[PDB]
Amino acid sequence: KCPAVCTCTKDNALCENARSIPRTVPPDVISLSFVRSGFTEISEGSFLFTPSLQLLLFTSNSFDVISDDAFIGLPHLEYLFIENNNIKSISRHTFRGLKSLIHLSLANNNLQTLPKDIFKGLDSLTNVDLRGNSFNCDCKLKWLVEWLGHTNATVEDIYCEGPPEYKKRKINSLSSKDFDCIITEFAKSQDLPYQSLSIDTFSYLNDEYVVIAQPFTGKCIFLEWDHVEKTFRNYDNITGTSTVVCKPIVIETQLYVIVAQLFGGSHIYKRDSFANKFIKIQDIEILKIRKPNDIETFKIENNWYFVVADSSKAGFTTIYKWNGNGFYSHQSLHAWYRDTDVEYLEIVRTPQTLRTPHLILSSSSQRPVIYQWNKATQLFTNQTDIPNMEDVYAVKHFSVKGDVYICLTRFIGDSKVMKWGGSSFQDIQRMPSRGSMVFQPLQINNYQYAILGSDYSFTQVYNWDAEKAKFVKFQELNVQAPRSFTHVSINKRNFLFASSFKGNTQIYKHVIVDLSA
Amino acid sequence: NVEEETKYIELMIVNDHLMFKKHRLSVVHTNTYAKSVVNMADLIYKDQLKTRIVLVAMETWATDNKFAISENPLITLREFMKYRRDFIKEKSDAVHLFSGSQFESSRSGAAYIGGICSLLKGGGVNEFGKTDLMAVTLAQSLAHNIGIISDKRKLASGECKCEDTWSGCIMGDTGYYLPKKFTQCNIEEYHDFLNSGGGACLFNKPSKLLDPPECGNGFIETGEECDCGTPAECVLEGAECCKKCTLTQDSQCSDGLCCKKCKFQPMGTVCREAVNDCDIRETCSGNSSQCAPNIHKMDGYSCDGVQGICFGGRCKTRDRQCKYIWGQKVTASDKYCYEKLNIEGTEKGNCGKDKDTWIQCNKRDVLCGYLLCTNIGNIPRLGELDGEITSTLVVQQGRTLNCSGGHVKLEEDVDLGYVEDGTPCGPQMMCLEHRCLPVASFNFSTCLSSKEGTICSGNGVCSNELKCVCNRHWIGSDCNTYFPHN
Ligand SMILES: *[C@@H]1O[C@H](CO)[C@@H](O)[C@H](O)[C@H]1NC(C)=O
Ligand SMILES: *[C@@H]1O[C@H](CO)[C@@H](O)[C@H](O)[C@H]1NC(C)=O
Ligand SMILES: *[C@@H]1O[C@H](CO)[C@@H](O)[C@H](O)[C@H]1NC(C)=O
Ligand SMILES: *[C@@H]1O[C@H](CO)[C@@H](O)[C@H](O)[C@H]1NC(C)=O
Ligand SMILES: *[C@@H]1O[C@H](CO)[C@@H](O)[C@H](O)[C@H]1NC(C)=O
Ligand SMILES: *[C@@H]1O[C@H](CO)[C@@H](O)[C@H](O)[C@H]1NC(C)=O
Ligand SMILES: [Ca+2]
Ligand SMILES: [Ca+2]
Ligand SMILES: [Ca+2]
Ligand SMILES: [Ca+2]
Repeated sequence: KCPAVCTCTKDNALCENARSIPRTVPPDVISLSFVRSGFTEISEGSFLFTPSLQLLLFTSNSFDVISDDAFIGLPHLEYLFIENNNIKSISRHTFRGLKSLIHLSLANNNLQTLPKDIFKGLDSLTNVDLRGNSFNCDCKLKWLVEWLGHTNATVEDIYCEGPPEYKKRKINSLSSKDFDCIITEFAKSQDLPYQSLSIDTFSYLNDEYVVIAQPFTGKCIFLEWDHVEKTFRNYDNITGTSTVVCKPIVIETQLYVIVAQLFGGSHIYKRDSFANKFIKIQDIEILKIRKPNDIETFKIENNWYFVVADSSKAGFTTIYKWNGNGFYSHQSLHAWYRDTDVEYLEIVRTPQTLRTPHLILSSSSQRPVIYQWNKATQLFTNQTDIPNMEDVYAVKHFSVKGDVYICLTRFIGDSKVMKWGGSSFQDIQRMPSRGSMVFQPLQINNYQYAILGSDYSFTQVYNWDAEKAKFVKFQELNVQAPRSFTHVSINKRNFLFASSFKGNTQIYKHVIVDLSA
Repeated sequence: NVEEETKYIELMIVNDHLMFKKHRLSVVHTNTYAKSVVNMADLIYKDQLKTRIVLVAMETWATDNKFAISENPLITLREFMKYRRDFIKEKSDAVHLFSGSQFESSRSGAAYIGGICSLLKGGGVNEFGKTDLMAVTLAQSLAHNIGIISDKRKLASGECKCEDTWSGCIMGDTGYYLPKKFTQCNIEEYHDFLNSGGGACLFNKPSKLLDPPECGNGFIETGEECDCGTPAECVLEGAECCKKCTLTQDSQCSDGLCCKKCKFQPMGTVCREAVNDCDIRETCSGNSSQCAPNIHKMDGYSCDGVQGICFGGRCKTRDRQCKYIWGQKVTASDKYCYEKLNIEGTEKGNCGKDKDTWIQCNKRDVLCGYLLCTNIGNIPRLGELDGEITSTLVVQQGRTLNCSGGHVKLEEDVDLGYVEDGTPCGPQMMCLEHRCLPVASFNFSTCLSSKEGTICSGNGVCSNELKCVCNRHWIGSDCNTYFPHN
């Protein structure tokens, strides 16, 4: 009652050059072996009808895949040796179905991979031998490190044969360090029909809205998260010809919106509590403010202020204090200069341990200048320029732990990040950029990125390295012309908006992935 | 037609020491940079104003600043024109300063309005900037020199409009986004400036660039006997003649007003008629394809009858001054207005101010005083009104005449509403410093003459170069020699 392809004594069977697994064995057969059989793959759900086997071994075979639940039907199986073969990948649940397995050897078949928790489901295991395999060491072998540490079973040492950086290194000796299985990416969620310039967001009644300024047709666009089966939808527009910067402001549960244009640009709106219609409140004088290229919103000591950047030499930079009814002129800065950009940053100026509000505005042909706030006179007194950089278009800021750093934008040149010390800014990193109209730091869930755009070549995204303390190249984003990058947070959802001056603007989705699963 | 010709601006740029330092302490870098600025400005003018800007010379001072620079662009303009007059001998239609210092002004630069072809008034000053920004600055300065103005009753009223909403126009305020184009009203202001006789020196085409020659650029340079605008646009004129920037044997001329089908037009054929009483019409010489250098009557000739006297080919009268300052609908007041208003010595009329006091006009100075016009608008065509308007009603034998005037400011020392220098107050008389003086006090030059007490022996007209243009049947520098047949 034994197959002709096998050499079988009373309690043993030895099969060589078998094409298919026989399902019929004598009742008294305990151990069964297959040597150099012509098997393509293991039979799916194989080895039924033969519960009596306490031992199974395979040697010198060729197996492309070992199917799930292949060993089911062997409640008495104890020793299983699969070794000295060539196998690419095996399924995770293959070993499931035997709780009686004690000794298991995968050794010497040159496995480069194992699936996560391949050994789950056998609690009876005593010895396991993985030896003699070339193991490419990555998150799979990270779970394998977890299991090597956590198993009571004795396991002889195995070594990483790859990547070449790690060679002849004990898999038992590896820690969490020098493994990142957690990676982030930006994939575009949505494309929009219109070209964009500036973007900003605000929060009202748990709903998040986003403001886009479309320069050419003069549309200031308000869009909201639709929350039914839609990524984004625009619920409103504000029509102003030659609109440049749209910055919303909310003071005491009341929404105000400032728009800036080339002709009759100075304006300030308000949204009526009913009907959701924006109504113009104030018009600032056309004579004093001409061709503003920027707007920034900042609040200092229980008072909301407002600031505009005047790119014309005739107009002057103007800061606006807000009383109950509306905005009115507070201060003026940088007479007879062309001001490209303005930025508000709170830094610690020594000896003081307090954070003092500062202003950084950039000119066309001039170096950037920094202003120190004076509480007594309600003005900015110290005027200092940051040395050894010229033609800075814009300056942004970010804070990593206690330190505060700034990103300075240059169209053609080296855009560089600088550290704030006790007195002045200190050089950190010089990053060359071709045709960059923006350098944007962004902080999303303890991840500080930097986005450097190009109207010419790919937009270079950078990521912060805590150990290196220097930005590292991260991802490349294609934008026809990027004048801005904005971080938008929905509930448990993260997006970034990228304007395009010469093309359609882009909406990217922020996805965090874990390779360890 | 004077509008259809493509004119040429001979330009000399002077880079001060701060500009020289701003590039690499370097002559080649400053030269290439300035040449690029002129290149972009020339790209603007070629399309827009039908005028080419060619730079015939450049001088940069590496040694030291010659004069004292000011933060005020107007002062820097005056001093720079003092330097050109007292020092530079170079021949050019305009001379502009590129300054590395930053002025404190609403304006990025300053240039004299309608000052082209003038020695004293003939150029401007432009502060430092980027390539395109300084190209715009040079564009608006040369716009001032060429007669273009930013502001007007048409523009303030909205009749004149810059049709680019995203970017401005050259004469407007310049932001980060730089204007590529002139308003049509600026074009028509240029055409009005040309139709008044101004800018005669702009019709000469330079045959020498300061830069190595190039074929197909639109200019004839050493090594090429012909050229046209582009090999593509050459098909309109010059294609039958010019090949590889060289003429075949049967072609005398490539293209021009004096060139018809690769042949010189006969000498004496008129390329350009005279645009006004101050202009002399020019005829083809039979030598060159381009019409002869533009010439007008010498200063001191009468125009518009005895009501005016020519300066730079342009006729200066009081009525033309009223229409120029206050707009075309305005007419000059009758002499009764001036005659009555000069004697009173009020705010409504006067001969001038010394310190905070009105000078009583002398009897013959009546017409040299405060300028009076009849129908006046609320706002001036150019500049801004100082004080308020002036209206005085005068009744003679039941006739009511409203005599109105105003003080219009361009520069602190220059006030419109005073009779312009060189305007005649009477026969053989002219206004200077609001006083009526004889012509002999101006020490005008003269041409050669045989018969004494005559200009070009009465047979010709004396030019602004002091060369006689003879009438029919007369030849010679004095136009004395007669012709073979009467
Ligand atoms: C033995 O291994 C199992 C695996 O799950 C673990 O739960 C148990 O704590 C281990 N016993 C030890 C380490 O004594
Ligand atoms: C806002 O403007 C965009 C651009 O034309 C348009 O597609 C959208 O329908 C507008 N929203 C309105 C009219 O509510
Ligand atoms: C001005 O700059 C100096 C550094 O030179 C600094 O000590 C001071 O705090 C700044 N603020 C002033 C002077 O108001
Ligand atoms: C034009 O050229 C001819 C000879 O080609 C010469 O006789 C004549 O004097 C020239 N005209 C001038 C120099 O005005
Ligand atoms: C006075 O000037 C006004 C300006 O509008 C004009 O309408 C009027 O005809 C003039 N003459 C008078 C009021 O006698
Ligand atoms: C006449 O010529 C002299 C000589 O240069 C000059 O100084 C003067 O200004 C001229 N005009 C006069 C004397 O009115
Ligand atoms: Ca900003
Ligand atoms: Ca000339
Ligand atoms: Ca040529
Ligand atoms: Ca002429």
